[PDB]
Amino acid sequence: MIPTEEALRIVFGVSKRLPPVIVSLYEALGKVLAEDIRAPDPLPPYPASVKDGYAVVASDGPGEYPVITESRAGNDGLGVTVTPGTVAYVTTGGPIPDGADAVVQVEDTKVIGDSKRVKILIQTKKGTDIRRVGCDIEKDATVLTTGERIGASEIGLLATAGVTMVKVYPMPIVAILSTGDELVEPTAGTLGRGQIRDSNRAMLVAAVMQQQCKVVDLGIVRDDRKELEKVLDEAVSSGVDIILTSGGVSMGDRDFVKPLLEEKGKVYFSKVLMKPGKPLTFAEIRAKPGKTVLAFGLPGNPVSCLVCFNIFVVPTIRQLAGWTSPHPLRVRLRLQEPIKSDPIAPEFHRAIIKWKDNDGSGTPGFVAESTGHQMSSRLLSMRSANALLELPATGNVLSAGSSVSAIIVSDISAFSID
Amino acid sequence: MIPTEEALRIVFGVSKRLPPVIVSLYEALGKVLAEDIRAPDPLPPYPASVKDGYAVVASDGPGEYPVITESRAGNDGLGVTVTPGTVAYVTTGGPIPDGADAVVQVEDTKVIGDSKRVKILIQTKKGTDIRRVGCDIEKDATVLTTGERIGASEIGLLATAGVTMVKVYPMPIVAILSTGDELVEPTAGTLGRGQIRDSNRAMLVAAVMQQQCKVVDLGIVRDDRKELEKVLDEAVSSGVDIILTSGGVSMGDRDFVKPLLEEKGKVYFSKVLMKPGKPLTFAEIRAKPGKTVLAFGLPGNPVSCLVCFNIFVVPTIRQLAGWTSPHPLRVRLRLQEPIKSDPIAPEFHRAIIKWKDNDGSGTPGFVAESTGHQMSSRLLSMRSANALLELPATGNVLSAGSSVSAIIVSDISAFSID
Ligand SMILES: Nc1ncnc2c1ncn2[C@@H]1O[C@H](COP(=O)(O)O)[C@@H](O)[C@H]1O
Ligand SMILES: Nc1ncnc2c1ncn2[C@@H]1O[C@H](COP(=O)(O)O)[C@@H](O)[C@H]1O
Ligand SMILES: [Mg+2]
Ligand SMILES: [Mg+2]
Repeated sequence: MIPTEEALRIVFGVSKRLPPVIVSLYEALGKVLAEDIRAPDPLPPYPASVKDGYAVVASDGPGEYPVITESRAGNDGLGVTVTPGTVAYVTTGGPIPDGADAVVQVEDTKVIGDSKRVKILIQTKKGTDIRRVGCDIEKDATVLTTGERIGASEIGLLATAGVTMVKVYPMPIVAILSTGDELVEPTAGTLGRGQIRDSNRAMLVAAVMQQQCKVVDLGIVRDDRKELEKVLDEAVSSGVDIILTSGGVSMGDRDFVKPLLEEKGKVYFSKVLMKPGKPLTFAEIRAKPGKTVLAFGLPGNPVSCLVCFNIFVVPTIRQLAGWTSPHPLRVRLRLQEPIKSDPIAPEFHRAIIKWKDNDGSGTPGFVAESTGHQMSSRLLSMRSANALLELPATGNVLSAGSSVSAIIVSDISAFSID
Repeated sequence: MIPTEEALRIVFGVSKRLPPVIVSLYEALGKVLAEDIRAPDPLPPYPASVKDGYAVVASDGPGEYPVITESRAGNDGLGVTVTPGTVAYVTTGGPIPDGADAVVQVEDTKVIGDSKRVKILIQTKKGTDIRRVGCDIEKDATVLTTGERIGASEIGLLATAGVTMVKVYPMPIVAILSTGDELVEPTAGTLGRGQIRDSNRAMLVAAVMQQQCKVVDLGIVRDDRKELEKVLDEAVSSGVDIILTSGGVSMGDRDFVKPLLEEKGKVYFSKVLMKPGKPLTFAEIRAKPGKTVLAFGLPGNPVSCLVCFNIFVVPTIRQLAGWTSPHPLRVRLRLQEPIKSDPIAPEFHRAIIKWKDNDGSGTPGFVAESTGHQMSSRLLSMRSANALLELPATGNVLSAGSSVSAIIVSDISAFSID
């Protein structure tokens, strides 16, 4: 039995970033860049107006002037020189004609006569409301770097730089199976004696889908050593990067996941000091030429299964996908109610957290409510839980208002407000 | 010109939740439930062992007993009665045979002889390590309610309850187009005079994809009133729920988005007191029978375009998708450097935030670094920005260490740690 901190260090040290691939612009969204991106031309590539108005010679000052050209885009005003005593109409983003050195916004002008004459109402300064060439992005500047995750603004920067095929780290492909003679499919209606619906598989498929990985659903496997070996061998040779099993890892006489992973590869650990999730097994299998496949023998209890996924599998998926910061967000928060910690193992207590203007202490902060009974068979304890409170193994009652560390397990930008 | 708080109230009051649909179990992930879900049978539906060990009559106490059956799943031990002086082998999740009232874990037992006899080493108590029928979920209990967002544990609860077709609120379908005679596709190589690559469209497509909505990409539209009217009429009749345009909303003589939205429907506002994002237009159009279509005339400047999407379009998508809490997460944080606020409009200053063990004041908390120059044409100011600092319109220099409100715009569970 090892502490969670050691089990995580072992998984981190074994897990390796996947080889990079080339994907299309929209396939790059959510992925980590595997190359730097440099601007092939400046932004703007021409001196551009910041305003709708008139391009002027700043030293002319207020007065009435003829409008000698109009510039909105492309070749508008090409070959025209704005000289002292003239002006040109411009729209925001329009190229500034040669000779003009400032822009006066349309609100500081007045059209005169029934042609093309305008009264400039202010004294402007050279460079006003003009974006010089390369103002926003210089030619050859690095706009994105290796190791940077691609979000909507990074997609915008790739499109600005004319990059439509991108080198990125791919997401791992994950195989998932359930084990047990007591399981039936979730489509089952009336249950026979000693049967339950398989809930872990669909839960894990959804959890892997939220991590943006492809899923290989290998179904229900019975408590038969030869049958489980065949499905594991088929998963290892299929090209997946991670295999997730659940169940078949306790102390029963038909629990074959641990001995099969010891036979096929290297089991680094099979027991972790934590509440819930004690029988977690982690192994590295080499596929026959070749490549490595990581295997997590997740506990069968629905709570322990999801908690082990959230703590151990999520950072592994991220490390394989090239994240330089794969750890989950940990924050400090105040308890809204008393919680008894466990005397033996540190507990990952499920909670519903929210940011409050007053966290109970007079300053704003996160607060947590327990999801109720924490029994590992009670999947209702995971319902709505956006965090796991890290309770040390003291056995004491942590009073309401005391502070604890919490791992945030669901989209902090999708948090329901107080 | 109206404040952002009013513009948001107007959008909220006009935006209506979409009609619910029936989807498959994995299509339900990320969606909001439009019906309550009740358990059709208890969990466990039979008295189940918590441990691998032996089912006993608690009052027998320590001693040597014959093993009369073995129970792991289904019909194992059906018709067998564990009487005083006997025991049954059980695995975790196995049905407890009739007559047995407690389980002694295998670590508190010893197999005796070369058949089927075991020594119970402890005095157990009635009910120990047994999950009674309905312990985790009672028959007919409500396990999920209308208005609840479906995550991995909620998928697990639907599978537990045997629900594979779910009534949910769908995501809106969003049409997106860019406007401008100066734009070229992002595939363009060498740019001609007065041209830039269209960056807003791919940025917005990515931003809508991150919100899990279907995208209708309507391409680049030129600064021609008849051409833009045709594309808007085609978008309105196509069945989309939201139309996003960018550009063509400033003070130029070829900016037709505002007058076209006034002609086609009801424009509620066209100017907002904010930095950046002043020319934001919002309208409601009725499609010819029928249904309503929401239109956002987003500003052309790349920064203003994305900031307006993050503040106004994200909560609208969420409201249409049935979220009861569509507002973004707002937190309080300390500045890592001084920032000058604007004297006229409240600014949405882009920042990179992280949670620190010491936020500078001695207590843990969020801290923020500015992304640098905030000019609305500088898309590099959005790069890596996971928050918008809400700076009031005071014109003062907010010193390093002072506290501000911040809107979190990117997955708080994907935050890079300190
Ligand atoms: N799709 C786009 N991508 C990048 N920049 C744009 C886009 N549309 C408009 N702009 C720029 O945003 C500014 C305002 O545009 P507009 O409101 O059309 O005058 C101008 O500098 C445009 O060149
Ligand atoms: N796929 C599954 N869905 C729901 N419960 C499960 C699943 N697999 C195992 N269990 C339960 O988890 C507990 C531990 O399983 P095991 O480790 O196989 O003994 C038992 O109560 C099982 O019935
Ligand atoms: Mg089992
Ligand atoms: Mg334009």
